[PDB]
Amino acid sequence: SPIFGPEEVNSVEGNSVSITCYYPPTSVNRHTRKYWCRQGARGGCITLISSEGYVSSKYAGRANLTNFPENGTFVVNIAQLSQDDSGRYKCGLGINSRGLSFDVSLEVSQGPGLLNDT
Amino acid sequence: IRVFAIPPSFASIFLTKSTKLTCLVTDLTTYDSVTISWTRQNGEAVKTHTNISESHPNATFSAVGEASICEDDWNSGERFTCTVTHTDLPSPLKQTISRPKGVALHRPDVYLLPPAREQLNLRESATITCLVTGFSPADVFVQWMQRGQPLSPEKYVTSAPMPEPQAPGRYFAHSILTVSEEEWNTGETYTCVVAHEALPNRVTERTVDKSTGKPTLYNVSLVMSDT
Amino acid sequence: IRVFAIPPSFASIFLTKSTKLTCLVTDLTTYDSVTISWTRQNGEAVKTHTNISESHPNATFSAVGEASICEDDWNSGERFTCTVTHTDLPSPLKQTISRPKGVALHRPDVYLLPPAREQLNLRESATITCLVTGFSPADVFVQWMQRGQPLSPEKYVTSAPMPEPQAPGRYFAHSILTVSEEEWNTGETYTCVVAHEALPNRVTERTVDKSTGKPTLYNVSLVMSDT
Amino acid sequence: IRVFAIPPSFASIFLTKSTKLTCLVTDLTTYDSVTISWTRQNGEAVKTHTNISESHPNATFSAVGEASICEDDWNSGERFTCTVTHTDLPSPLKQTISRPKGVALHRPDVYLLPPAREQLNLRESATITCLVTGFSPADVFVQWMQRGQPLSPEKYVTSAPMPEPQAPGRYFAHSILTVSEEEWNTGETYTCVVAHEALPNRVTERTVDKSTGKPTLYNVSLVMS
Repeated sequence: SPIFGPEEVNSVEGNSVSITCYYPPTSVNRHTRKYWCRQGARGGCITLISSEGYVSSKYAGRANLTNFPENGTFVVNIAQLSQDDSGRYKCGLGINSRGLSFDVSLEVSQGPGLLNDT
Repeated sequence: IRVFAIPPSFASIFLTKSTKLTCLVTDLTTYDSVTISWTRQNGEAVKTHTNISESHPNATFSAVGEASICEDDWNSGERFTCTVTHTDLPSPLKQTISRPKGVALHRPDVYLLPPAREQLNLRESATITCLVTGFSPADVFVQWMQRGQPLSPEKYVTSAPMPEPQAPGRYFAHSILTVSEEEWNTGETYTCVVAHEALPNRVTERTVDKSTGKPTLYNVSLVMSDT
Repeated sequence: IRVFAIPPSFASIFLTKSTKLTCLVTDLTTYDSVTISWTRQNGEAVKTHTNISESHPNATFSAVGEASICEDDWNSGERFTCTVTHTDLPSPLKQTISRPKGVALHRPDVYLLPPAREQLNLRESATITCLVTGFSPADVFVQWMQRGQPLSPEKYVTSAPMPEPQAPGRYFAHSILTVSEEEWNTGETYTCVVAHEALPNRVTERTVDKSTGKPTLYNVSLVMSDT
Repeated sequence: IRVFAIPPSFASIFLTKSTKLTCLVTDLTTYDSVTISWTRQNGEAVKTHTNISESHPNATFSAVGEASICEDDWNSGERFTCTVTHTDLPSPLKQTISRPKGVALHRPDVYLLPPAREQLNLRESATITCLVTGFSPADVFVQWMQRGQPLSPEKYVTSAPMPEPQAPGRYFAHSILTVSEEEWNTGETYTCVVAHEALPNRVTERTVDKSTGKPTLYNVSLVMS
């Protein structure tokens, strides 16, 4: 509940994206884990990038995560999106099992066009 | 004639605030009139060095070069030079050491694995693996502690840093301890401590006994009164 | 003018099955008139060793000749020598090499340890530690196997043998496999193979999965009341 | 006067590491001045045999050539010949042996099955089956090692490779072991080692224990008022 971020963010494939999530500027939240996880119909966040350094094997080079304790913020940058990335996600801190977190939705769509007449 | 330049650990500093820096030469020839001089990067020499080594029993002859500096100086990161001037090769060899710059700070994540039940069936000895992980820069220090009495290091052995396969920068290390199973069967928890310069108060630690580590048995007996 | 002959090792020979012996030189010049001759005890044939070294950036020369042979014979104890005939010196230069019988033997016993609950708590990446123990001689080897096909030696890291403190120079070592817990939550038995000459079949495995430290029984006692 | 030659069998070479093939000449009459040798693809000189058995019960003559080799030589796809120049045979009998190269490469998948309770109800002796299957060529060699010590072949039995019924040409095999219950509930690691040429390390093994299962169980006690 004390975490705050954007509800839904849309972009199309090949582009970059940058997401910001907020936490109260206390001591621990300036000095503890931040994460970006992805859930599904299987019961559990699978961690994709962490503030401690670990990046998921499927996200190497794709994305990273940075924390600005002075802004009371941490930022998530994703590039090279695809349609396989659209789903439900969560920003959050501390142990993934609890919910000191915030839920994010993500929808990726292909870059349309191909019509020189429009 | 081989020289080890020995920079003090961050741990040695922080537990002494006494940043002695030394350089040892190993298996040279102990003549007398062995001379080594500590100088800064400027060439200017520094305080002297006393209590210097003597001839070893097994011809692996040695000479300790003691020195001192101000801690901020090492934090400033300028090259330090002890140079060997002995008649064996009166050519002055150059031992230049510094502090790297640009290393970020990262914390140890000390887990502590308990001995495998299999080893408990060879029925004599038990082993516990204090672990540190994902930390920068190098040179963590660790020791083991139990029942409020320290454990003289000949019980435990520790690794040194070496990079993670996955983390581009973060090193890790180990420690191993061997104890009679009955001693671990006695209960008799154990605490491994780590000191490292990305840790808030510089020192964290964890513990384990028979009950904490991988118990087959969960015995909660919780009472909830006056709903 | 110093020449070394490289001895095959259980790590090497097991990685090749094809024990091969070669030779290296220090401080020689890089021309023809190179006589690489591998010898039996009394000096039988050398194989057609090809792919020799090239001129070294300091113009030293090292002449290399490999002789892939049968395997038991080196174990059988046949002294082998490396004789050379260079332009810089005419005098023959021969380097004896053989299997060094002597020091006694001690089997290992690999204990595999499953990742700490804490680490799985972070559910970040699971590290499994394979901990070889108290064996002799050195030159252990390990590689990680699951579903029968192996994993790249980059996915894990073992420092070479350390002496053991408590026992005399019986050694130990350890490698750590680190994996996505998001996979170690799935099964994937992930066994760790060990090679050591003292081993009655030369090769042992143990393994573990999640269901290896799982507690057997809960013992809940809920006494909800309003008294 | 009949020439046989037993090729070095992978099971035998494993227990020995001393690869050995022997040419047995059967129903030869008991002459002497008999020249029996072992030769490589170039007829190269071997070391001789030793310890001929006594003359046959049917009063015939058994010629056996025991030669020790390097293991690669037989697996290097290189033929061997054992020659006999008997009295009755005016010529040397050079017969060529070659490993059946071209056979498929199928490693086993050992599933060491644990013993159910029914037998662990007369409290007499557990029975452990080291099922092996899904593999070819034949000559898998299986034996049980205990906590660092071998088990001599009394304690266990195994079948011979029986081809799989429904799966195409291949093989399986059985093996069995017996131990009393107060062992299989006492410790008793009980690993079962499989030696077969298609394993990466050429040797795998598995083990089980009294507690190789027996999943999570609850003593939930729920007193309320």
